[PDB]
Amino acid sequence: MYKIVTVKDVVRIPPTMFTMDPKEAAKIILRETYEGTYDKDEGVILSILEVKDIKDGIIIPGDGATYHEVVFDVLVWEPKIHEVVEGYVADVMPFGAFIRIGPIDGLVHISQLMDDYVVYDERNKQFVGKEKKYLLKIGDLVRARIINISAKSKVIRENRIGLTMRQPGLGKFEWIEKEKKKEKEEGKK
Amino acid sequence: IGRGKLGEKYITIAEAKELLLKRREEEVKAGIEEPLYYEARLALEHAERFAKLPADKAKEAVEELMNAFEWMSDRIACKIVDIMPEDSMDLRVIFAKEEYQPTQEEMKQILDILDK
Amino acid sequence: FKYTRFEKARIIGARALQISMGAPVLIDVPPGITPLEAAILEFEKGVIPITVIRP
Repeated sequence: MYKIVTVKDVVRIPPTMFTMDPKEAAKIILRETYEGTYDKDEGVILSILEVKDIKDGIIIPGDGATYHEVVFDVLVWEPKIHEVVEGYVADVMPFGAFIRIGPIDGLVHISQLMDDYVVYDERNKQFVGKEKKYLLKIGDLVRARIINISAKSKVIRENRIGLTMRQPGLGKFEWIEKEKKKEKEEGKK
Repeated sequence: IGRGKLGEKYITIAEAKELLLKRREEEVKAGIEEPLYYEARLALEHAERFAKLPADKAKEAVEELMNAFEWMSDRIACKIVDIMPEDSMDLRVIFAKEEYQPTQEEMKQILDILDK
Repeated sequence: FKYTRFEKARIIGARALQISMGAPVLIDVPPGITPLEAAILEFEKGVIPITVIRP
């Protein structure tokens, strides 16, 4: 889930951008370096916001480009294990369903879709419960729980995320309403 | 001197919305064909799917939720504002994996603060 | 402030290295001048952006 992180960092500013002010040059270098990458501890680097303080450059032998201590805010989205997720199903597959949780997509296994048995109907390439007569189709809006996060590399595409859907308080909003109706009925009896 | 973390704070979906639209307008004025990269625009689509509360009023809601209770953290208020719970079941699910479970009266108070 | 030999050499070398990677020349130079000669001309004129720090 989205958050703002203030990070201190050293920026290698090449001689070709010596003309512009240090703030914009540091902003650009951080856009090229951090933006669009996955970090193991904070999530997905989405957008560099702004730089507050930039230090004077240090010339080190070998390159001639200036190195500056910088302070900046990065808008980063962090998935957290065992939390709640609001999203829509981007697509479905026989092994699992893809749930849009933000910058990256999550996977809901068919064994975690329903307590009831499910079958992958190929007529519309959609899921359908055996006895509940419920169904999932592309574009449906559902609520699920994140249960597993895996991070291979800094590429956001490769890292995968798996969710759960059977547990109480989750499901399609219509099913949530039906469960609320059942709760009201059992409270009234 | 390498990378280091100086601060950390949690934000709502509406803030990410308005910030990414600021980014979008900056890049569009710059003339970029795709103002935000592909992951960024997927995140923007997700944000605009569930940005129920206007950004400034979202800030006011988070600050009110901070003022009301002390056991909750910033991320708790952020995800509460993102969810927009309507009854005890939604907040029970929200706090189900959280170490703390508030009284249902505080749950009514959370719904009231959401209403205002 | 009087530069030592080594400080002068480091400043001129860094300036020439920067010029060789597209850093604009701070003065006017004759055509055909090598980047090292451009840096030396810059130093002799006195327009030196690089500052040495001492303990």
